[PDB]
Amino acid sequence: MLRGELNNEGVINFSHADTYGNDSVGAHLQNVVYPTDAPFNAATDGTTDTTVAIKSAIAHCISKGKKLVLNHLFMITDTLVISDGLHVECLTSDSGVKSDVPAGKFAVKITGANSGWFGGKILGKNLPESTTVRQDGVLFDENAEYCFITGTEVTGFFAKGLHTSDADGVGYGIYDKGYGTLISKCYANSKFCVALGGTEGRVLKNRITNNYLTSGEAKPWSWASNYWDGIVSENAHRYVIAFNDVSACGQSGIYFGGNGGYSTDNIIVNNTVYACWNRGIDMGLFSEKSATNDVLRNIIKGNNTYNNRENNIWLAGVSNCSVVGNTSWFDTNYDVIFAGYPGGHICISLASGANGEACVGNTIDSNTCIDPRGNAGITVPTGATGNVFGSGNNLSQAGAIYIASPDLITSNRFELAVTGSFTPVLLPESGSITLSSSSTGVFRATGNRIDFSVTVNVSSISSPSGNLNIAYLPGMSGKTSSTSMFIIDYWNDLTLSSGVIPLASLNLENQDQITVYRTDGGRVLYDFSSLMKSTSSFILKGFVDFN
Amino acid sequence: MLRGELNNEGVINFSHADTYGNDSVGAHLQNVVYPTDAPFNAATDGTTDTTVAIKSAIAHCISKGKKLVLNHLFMITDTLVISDGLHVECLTSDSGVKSDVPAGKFAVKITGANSGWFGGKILGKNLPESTTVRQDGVLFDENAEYCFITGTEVTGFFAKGLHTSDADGVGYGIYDKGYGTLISKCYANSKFCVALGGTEGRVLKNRITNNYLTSGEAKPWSWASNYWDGIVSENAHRYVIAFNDVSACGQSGIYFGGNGGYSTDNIIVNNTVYACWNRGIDMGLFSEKSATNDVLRNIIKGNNTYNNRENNIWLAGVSNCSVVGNTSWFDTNYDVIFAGYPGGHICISLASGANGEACVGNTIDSNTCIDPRGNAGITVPTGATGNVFGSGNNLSQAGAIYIASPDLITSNRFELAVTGSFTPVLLPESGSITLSSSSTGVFRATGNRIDFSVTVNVSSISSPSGNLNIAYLPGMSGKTSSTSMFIIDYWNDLTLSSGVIPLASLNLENQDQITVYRTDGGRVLYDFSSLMKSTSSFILKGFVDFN
Amino acid sequence: LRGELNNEGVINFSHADTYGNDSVGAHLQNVVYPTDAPFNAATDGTTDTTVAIKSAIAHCISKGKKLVLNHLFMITDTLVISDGLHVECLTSDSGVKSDVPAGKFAVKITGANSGWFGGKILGKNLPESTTVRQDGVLFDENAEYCFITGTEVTGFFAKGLHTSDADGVGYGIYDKGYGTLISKCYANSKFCVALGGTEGRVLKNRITNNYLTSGEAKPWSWASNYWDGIVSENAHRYVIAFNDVSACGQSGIYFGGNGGYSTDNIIVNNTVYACWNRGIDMGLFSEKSATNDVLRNIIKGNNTYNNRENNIWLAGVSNCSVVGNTSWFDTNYDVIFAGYPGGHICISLASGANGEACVGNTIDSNTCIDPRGNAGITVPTGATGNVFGSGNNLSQAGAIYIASPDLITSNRFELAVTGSFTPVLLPESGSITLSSSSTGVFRATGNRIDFSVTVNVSSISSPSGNLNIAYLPGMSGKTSSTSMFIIDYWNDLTLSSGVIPLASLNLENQDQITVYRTDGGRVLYDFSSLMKSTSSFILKGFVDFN
Ligand SMILES: C[C@@H]1O[C@@H](O)[C@H](O)[C@H](O)[C@H]1O[C@@H]1O[C@H](CO[C@H]2O[C@H](CO)[C@H](O)[C@H](O[C@@H]3O[C@@H](C)[C@H](O[C@@H]4O[C@H](CO[C@H]5O[C@H](CO)[C@H](O)[C@H](O)[C@H]5O)[C@@H](O)[C@H](O)[C@@H]4O)[C@@H](O)[C@H]3O)[C@H]2O)[C@@H](O)[C@H](O)[C@@H]1O
Ligand SMILES: C[C@@H]1O[C@@H](O)[C@H](O)[C@H](O)[C@H]1O[C@@H]1O[C@H](CO[C@H]2O[C@H](CO)[C@H](O)[C@H](O[C@@H]3O[C@@H](C)[C@H](O[C@@H]4O[C@H](CO[C@H]5O[C@H](CO)[C@H](O)[C@H](O)[C@H]5O)[C@@H](O)[C@H](O)[C@@H]4O)[C@@H](O)[C@H]3O)[C@H]2O)[C@@H](O)[C@H](O)[C@@H]1O
Ligand SMILES: C[C@@H]1O[C@@H](O)[C@H](O)[C@H](O)[C@H]1O[C@@H]1O[C@H](CO[C@H]2O[C@H](CO)[C@H](O)[C@H](O[C@@H]3O[C@@H](C)[C@H](O[C@@H]4O[C@H](CO[C@H]5O[C@H](CO)[C@H](O)[C@H](O)[C@H]5O)[C@@H](O)[C@H](O)[C@@H]4O)[C@@H](O)[C@H]3O)[C@H]2O)[C@@H](O)[C@H](O)[C@@H]1O
Repeated sequence: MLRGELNNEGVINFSHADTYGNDSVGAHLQNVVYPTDAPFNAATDGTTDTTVAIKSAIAHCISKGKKLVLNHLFMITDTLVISDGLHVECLTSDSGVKSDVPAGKFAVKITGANSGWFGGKILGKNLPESTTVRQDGVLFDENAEYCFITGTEVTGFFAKGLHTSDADGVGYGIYDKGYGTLISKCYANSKFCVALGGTEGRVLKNRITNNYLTSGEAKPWSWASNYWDGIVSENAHRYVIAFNDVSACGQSGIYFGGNGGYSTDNIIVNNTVYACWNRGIDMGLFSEKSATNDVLRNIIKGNNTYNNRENNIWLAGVSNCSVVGNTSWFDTNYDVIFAGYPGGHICISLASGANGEACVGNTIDSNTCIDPRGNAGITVPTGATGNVFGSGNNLSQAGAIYIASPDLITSNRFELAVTGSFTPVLLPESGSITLSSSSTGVFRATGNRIDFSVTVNVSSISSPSGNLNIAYLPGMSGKTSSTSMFIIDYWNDLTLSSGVIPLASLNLENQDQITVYRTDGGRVLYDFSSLMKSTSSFILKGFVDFN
Repeated sequence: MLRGELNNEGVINFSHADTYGNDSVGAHLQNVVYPTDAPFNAATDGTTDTTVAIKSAIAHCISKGKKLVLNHLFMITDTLVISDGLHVECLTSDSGVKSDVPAGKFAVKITGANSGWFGGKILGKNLPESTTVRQDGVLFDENAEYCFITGTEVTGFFAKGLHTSDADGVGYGIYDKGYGTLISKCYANSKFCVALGGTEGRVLKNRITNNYLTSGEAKPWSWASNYWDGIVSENAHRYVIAFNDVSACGQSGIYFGGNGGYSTDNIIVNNTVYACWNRGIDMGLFSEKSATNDVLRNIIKGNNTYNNRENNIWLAGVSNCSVVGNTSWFDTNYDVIFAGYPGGHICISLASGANGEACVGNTIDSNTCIDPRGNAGITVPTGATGNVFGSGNNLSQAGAIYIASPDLITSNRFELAVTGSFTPVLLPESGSITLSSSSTGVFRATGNRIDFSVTVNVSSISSPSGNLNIAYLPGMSGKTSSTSMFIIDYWNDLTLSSGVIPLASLNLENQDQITVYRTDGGRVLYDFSSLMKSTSSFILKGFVDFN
Repeated sequence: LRGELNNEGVINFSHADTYGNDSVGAHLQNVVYPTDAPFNAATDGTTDTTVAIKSAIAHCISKGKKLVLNHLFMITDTLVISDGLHVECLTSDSGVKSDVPAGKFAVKITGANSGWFGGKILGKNLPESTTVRQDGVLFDENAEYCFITGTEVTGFFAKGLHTSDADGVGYGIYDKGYGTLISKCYANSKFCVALGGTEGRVLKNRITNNYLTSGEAKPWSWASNYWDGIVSENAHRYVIAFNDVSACGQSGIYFGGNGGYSTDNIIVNNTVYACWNRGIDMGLFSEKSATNDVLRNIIKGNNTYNNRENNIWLAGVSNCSVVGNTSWFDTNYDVIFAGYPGGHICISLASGANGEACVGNTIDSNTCIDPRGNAGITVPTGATGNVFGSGNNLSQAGAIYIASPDLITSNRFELAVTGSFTPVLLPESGSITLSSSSTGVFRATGNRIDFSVTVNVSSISSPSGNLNIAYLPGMSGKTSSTSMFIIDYWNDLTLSSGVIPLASLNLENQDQITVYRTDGGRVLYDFSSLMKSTSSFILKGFVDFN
């Protein structure tokens, strides 16, 4: 009669296990599955284990192609596997899971095509002081394709002391090994907040920090800490990391290596990155370079990076990477939050890799560096080649660009100018000339042109005769030149007839020398060394355009 | 039996106030709450005040941890407060609230952690001509944390005439004083469409206009207008504002101050900003600079800005800001939409602040400026220091960069070149030498190099003798150089022995003077003044690398 | 009780019946499934459900309700989403499968704030078929701030070109609307996405038609079922950002230019690769007009690589910027394009197809990588007003290539260009002939050209009077603010003691340098008659040009 009909329509004894006809209420209801509904019957107290109920709800929802909505904060003790394009929706910002999952496994694993998680919380025990507790939050595994997590708070996954393998528990908040994984509008806060090891991910609009600063964990930092990087990337390819707020991390805010990883073609744009205990944006080789360990072709653009202890933007042994349009700065809050533990405090730094590998083919342009201590807003190490340092960089409010060696001026391109000095010597064809130490050389590199001023003051001679070159022009050794232009505009105490004047021209066999010579009517003569006394001076000016 | 059971299960007399067992149909339905359900029983006629019913629903959803969904457009007359992580979901794009909330309060105030509003509409009275009505739309308050409003039409909040305090009703569409607020995929149209006073907000992919151009409000614009900025920002920190379509505003498209405001570290990228009655993108100090009033370290990058009346991109008294890779332009639609009311029509302008504050340490590179009237693509005022104008800037389809005074070329760095002229004079060690007005000087500054050419045509003399200097080199007063090179490639009517040639070298004491001298065999002599007749001429050429 | 359970939607539940607000029935009427009464859509995925789904659509619009598609539903005519309706797919497997015929779309979206979340919109997917022609999702001219998000749109093809849109075109998603949002989608069809509206936003999509793995026979031709990832004509104020665009049968992202007036678009932070034409492609194929041009587009921060016929390509465009992009190749190029070589240039400027010049474009701060050592950037004859910035890094590719030395003064190369010329001498009377050993070198940096000239006479014919060296590349018809030349070497000239050669730019003919000499406290312009058949000198200096 009526009671029988109501049961037939899931109006009473409503279970998701039952078949109802499509015009029934029971059927309409079976489109949305709560784990509290029958036959899953999840607890709602948040203390009793719900792992079994939720796994069944998952598996049902996959089987019948229905939607899963988690309507409480549910305690679990084993990994939940979100697969087969199943979407876990959280009813509110307080729903999700709380994880007593054991070390060695994740709270949640997302895999398959187009699976993911909306909203809520995925919470670990949050005991960073504990010497036993080791957990991991969310994994997108190697099979994840266009999977996602959006709007979710993933916190409290720590693991004190470094793992030896993944089986130990690592302390990942979110670890992505998938293809095309979207992580957006999430809050992630764990030993390693977000770890990237996949391809074509998008990490957009997230808040990322493990708040080392306020943690209470004794300084100094060391490998035993429960507070590492905001983002840590190894074998990460073609990620975009945009619009994130990354601060106060135990190590670096956004890191790519370079340490058993081959990380290439990532784009890091329009992020704020600050107050980190290591580097802000950190691209670096710590393992030695190989076909399977490198950092290449990454674009760092339009970010605002400041007060990061050991440099805001740090490139070590990386190649073909671009740092364009970023504002990198410090203020006296640096001295407060890092009191006792002073860092390098550099806006933008290039350095060799751990095993000596050069920065090659990197492009640094249009950045605004502010360093009120006057540290060099950009630093360049010995060994670096093929890098371009554009003139659109503004270091007026920092120290000028610092280069570790003068040979860098011809082995890279400094459009942002570089100035230095050198001690000139003279090379007569025979005999010797010795120069007073009043004698100076100055040089400025601007792109592929170098300007030179050389003041030569002889202190003594010994039987100098024949041709004469000045030496040695910084950068120019083993280099050639398309054009060059030199004059002598002052001299004293030379043995010259009247209407004989000196002439100067780059030595085309050794283009780090300038040959000095003299007129003689309708020709010139290369006898200048015999016209020199122990009291002679001259001053030479000009420039070279090198190749 | 059956009646008593269906009542126990929520199948009849369904209410969210009842307790039901978890396998009941009632428990299932209670996961989602419509204010039309018992015990809220909101009116659906769109005309009856529902404030009380909706607030009950909201307090219930907070108490019990359930989803709220507005299923109609709902009249209200007091502020709805969305707190405690509650999300308001609008069932369709027609759902939401219509506000008759009175002056001094908002329609919707959002606060706490992870609270927000999806979809639908939030409509003011939309009476911009009214001299009485005053309303405010959505507020995120000082305790809002990672709250959001996404996908929502917020319109019609107006207030004719300026407010004296917030109590008066201001005419904000959306006003964010929160931390980490998201505003995305909204349409905001109100007197101040969007106001920013918080930290780490994300204003993404919105449509922003109060449609001044078609409003019918009588011109000229004045302080009494009901149409002000699209985005108005005071005390805004670490915002990213990206992908917005911003236009036709009564004042500026996107503005930061500087007028009761300490606005720093914001990123404005990839927006389109056009047809505004003040400026496109506007950063300036209207009130005096202080530790609590300033605009610092903002990034303006990749934007398309056009046909804004009083300039596309405007920087006034601001420091350490950048303007990189923007396309800024005008066409003949300027004079249609602004007929009768010409404004600056500059693509990128720097200015002093209102109280004369200098633009310091700004970076302008890689921008394309198109001005078919030939107005300077970029304008630099007197007082600006530490700024860098890159050579990546393309002003070929506009006027060339205009500087207010020549001394700017050595207090800033113009890689984008600046060319001018000056009248040379001769300073003899003794007597006087007077130049014809045919004598010319020209300088071109490129980065920290200035090239010069001077033509010296003497008109008279008065007992000249001793050394000679040409003066004064533009920009070079009180400056020093690391290298330079000058020659004299033409002379006429001078008192020179056979083989004696003129030499020229920068005065190292006063480095805006070029010392002119000549050869005497194996030394040189500084007696050029006396070698000079009243008909003497020479031409000097060279460059100075200044520090 | 049964009468009340009927009156409260607890029994015979239908969206047609009216219930009061406290009823269960009312609560359920907020969310509409087409499988619910009175629509009763089939669930087998093979029965046609058009009538059922359209009825549901009109209903949800009529009553202001939410429509959720809870299965994959076969259709045979266009579903029209209007009046602010959001279609919401219950899961990633729900949606529609289209056997709609040629000349119409599976789903059409229109009016204000209408859209589609999630699921699939799936075509016949028969790209080998010489009959089947379909189109996927249209936003028409009346779409206003509509959207599709979260959706897989695939399998819409049409072998052979259409004559009109009524033939069926092979579009995946086609946007003709204002302020359209296409995001988090997967689009894979003949033309994966097509753009012809205004102020659209195309964000974080995956876009490809997988030509490389298609098995369609090469070479490519107009008969192919694999064209562009993004095709734009009459496209204004789009942002295209965060997309993975790859392996397309024509270009990854294309604006024209071919019956299209496309302006003020921003293309940023996309990855673009392995396409069979160009990566990012902006050009005029039809002739330039007031309704056919491509203007003021921004290309910025992209990573483009191994695109067969050039990574970034501008042809006859104006006011466009290419800034901070990373453009590169590697040896995989030779693998995926074996038997079909292309240009293999990272960034190239060309004329439009009817000879139109690239005007007023901006190239700066790009990193180009080419192991073949092809020119990172190529500039054609005719280009005017372009600025190539010194922030570009080509150290790992070949240096910038210009087709003609004229370019150095009609554009601004801050990225320096070096070249050479044969000098001649131009004596006031007679003739001096130079050895072929004579050389002329130039480098242009900005609006400065630096020159080295070695002049080596081989024979004379009674020369006299003034002397000019000519012709300085680029300087024909130009003027200069400043110049500086010296002569630092000479042999075998007829010069008295204390007479040296001077040189200065010829101010009447500013591609010439006047050579002359000292004579006490004046100079004399008599140098031609001081030369012999074995005379030599070398001239150096620079011109700043206006
Ligand atoms: C700075 C001054 O400014 C003006 O006054 C003048 O220009 C003046 O000349 C000038 O001084 C010169 O500055 C040079 C040094 O520049 C500074 O910049 C460099 C980088 O270019 C350093 O940052 C330097 O700091 C010191 O050296 C570093 C190495 C120390 O940090 C340690 O780094 C370790 C390596 O780890 C990292 O690298 C790997 C890849 O290999 C991964 O990416 C990692 O993620 C990354 O962290 C790290 O393991 C250790 O724990 C340390 O953090 C740093 O402590 C400090 O000692 C900085 O001062 C100088 O060369 C010249 O001599 C002048 O002094
Ligand atoms: C431009 C031409 O190009 C070629 O032909 C040649 O190079 C030629 O030399 C050249 O001319 C010269 O260029 C200068 C012209 O300057 C133009 O650029 C400046 C800025 O650099 C101005 O835009 C100028 O316009 C005038 O001056 C401004 C100030 C007037 O606007 C008023 O501004 C008030 C303040 O408000 C704003 O500022 C505050 C902060 O202080 C906040 O940010 C606000 O939000 C912001 O709106 C405002 O209250 C008033 O209502 C006005 O809007 C403007 O009306 C106009 O008077 C423009 O011409 C010149 O220096 C030189 O003499 C040659 O003319
Ligand atoms: C490359 C070397 O590098 C260093 O070693 C040295 O510097 C050395 O000098 C150097 O050589 C020089 O390279 C010059 C440039 O050559 C290459 O770059 C150009 C562009 O700058 C070309 O890509 C060139 O390839 C040829 O010419 C093009 C036109 C051919 O492609 C065809 O394009 C047709 C039109 O379609 C396109 O344009 C329209 C707009 O009109 C739309 O945008 C379309 O979407 C777009 O596809 C197309 O229909 C046809 O199917 C073709 O694809 C190409 O086939 C090829 O012939 C490339 O080699 C060089 O000029 C100089 O001679 C030196 O050799």
